[PDB]
Amino acid sequence: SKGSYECFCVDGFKSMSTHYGERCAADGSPPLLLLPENVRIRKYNTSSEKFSEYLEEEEHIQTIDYDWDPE
Amino acid sequence: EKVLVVNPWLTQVRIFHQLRYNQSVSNPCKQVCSHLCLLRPGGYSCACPQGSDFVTGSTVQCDAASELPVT
Amino acid sequence: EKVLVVNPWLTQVRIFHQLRYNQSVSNPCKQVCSHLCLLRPGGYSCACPQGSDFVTGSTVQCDAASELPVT
Ligand SMILES: *[C@@H]1O[C@H](CO)[C@@H](O[C@@H]2O[C@H](CO)[C@@H](O)[C@H](O[C@@H]3O[C@H](CO)[C@@H](O)[C@H](O)[C@@H]3O)[C@H]2NC(C)=O)[C@H](O)[C@H]1NC(C)=O
Ligand SMILES: *[C@@H]1O[C@H](CO)[C@@H](O[C@@H]2O[C@H](CO)[C@@H](O)[C@H](O[C@@H]3O[C@H](CO)[C@@H](O)[C@H](O)[C@@H]3O)[C@H]2NC(C)=O)[C@H](O)[C@H]1NC(C)=O
Ligand SMILES: *[C@@H]1O[C@H](CO)[C@@H](O[C@@H]2O[C@H](CO)[C@@H](O)[C@H](O)[C@H]2NC(C)=O)[C@H](O)[C@H]1NC(C)=O
Ligand SMILES: [Ca+2]
Repeated sequence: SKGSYECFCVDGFKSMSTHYGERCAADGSPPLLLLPENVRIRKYNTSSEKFSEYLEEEEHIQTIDYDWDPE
Repeated sequence: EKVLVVNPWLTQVRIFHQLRYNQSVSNPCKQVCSHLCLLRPGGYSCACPQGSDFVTGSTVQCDAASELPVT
Repeated sequence: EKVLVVNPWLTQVRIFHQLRYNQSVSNPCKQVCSHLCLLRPGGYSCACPQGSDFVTGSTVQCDAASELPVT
């Protein structure tokens, strides 16, 4: 705009005023991290801050990607 | 900021969330392709497995025998 | 036989049980010692901290000031 602008955020992001600036939330379950080790893949809830068991008794893992709920 | 500490066996971090991959991106493929329908800017293209070629005169059907999807 | 698999940061396995350390082994020390009462085959001995020596003529009391046990 003429000497002005808006920090709008796209669909699926609720505007949430935060500390040291404003951001937009995740509009759903807090993100997990996937953490692959040679023998297992581990999950971690970024909000709950707890590991939980996932793929185990494996060997020589190296990299990870995912498809969100295909079915 | 530090989040957490894991094995030197750690090989990735990946955020497992749906907003991370926009699910409402329509596939331009018209099901015309016989085996593979790769993407390209503003459209798609046909291809067939390695060590095979298109049936002469056509850019869709390839001579390699089709295989059933895995259950 | 294998038991479990864990980080290359593993440094030791130690069995935490009471039968591994016979608890009914009586300490031969007669509380005579001033600071330390070390063991030896069939008996015990007196000693005092580094940079200190026994009071002349005695093999029990040492010149270093005693310190209260830590809570
Ligand atoms: C994920 O990708 C989809 C597209 O596959 C994005 O949807 C589009 O988002 C724009 C943003 O403002 C909307 O306008 C689109 O709506 C459509 O707009 C055109 C004109 O440009 C009209 O002709 C259509 O009738 C319609 O109103 C919208 N399109 C669709 C198909 O939804 C989406 O924003 C994006 N999401 C994220 C999180 O990246
Ligand atoms: C842990 O150490 C204790 C000793 O500090 C062991 O106890 C002794 O075990 C023997 C095994 O047969 C018993 O005889 C002992 O009983 C006494 O033995 C003396 C002879 O040395 C006799 O004169 C006594 O009349 C009496 O029979 C017993 N001593 C005590 C004080 O209990 C114990 O076995 C050991 N446990 C393990 C698991 O190693
Ligand atoms: C990660 O942790 C968050 C909490 O920080 C979970 O969110 C809650 O999950 C319960 C599950 O029954 C829901 O009923 C609540 O409504 C959720 N609360 C919020 C703040 O939305 C979340 O489910 C956890 N995800 C995983 C997979 O562990
Ligand atoms: Ca402006």
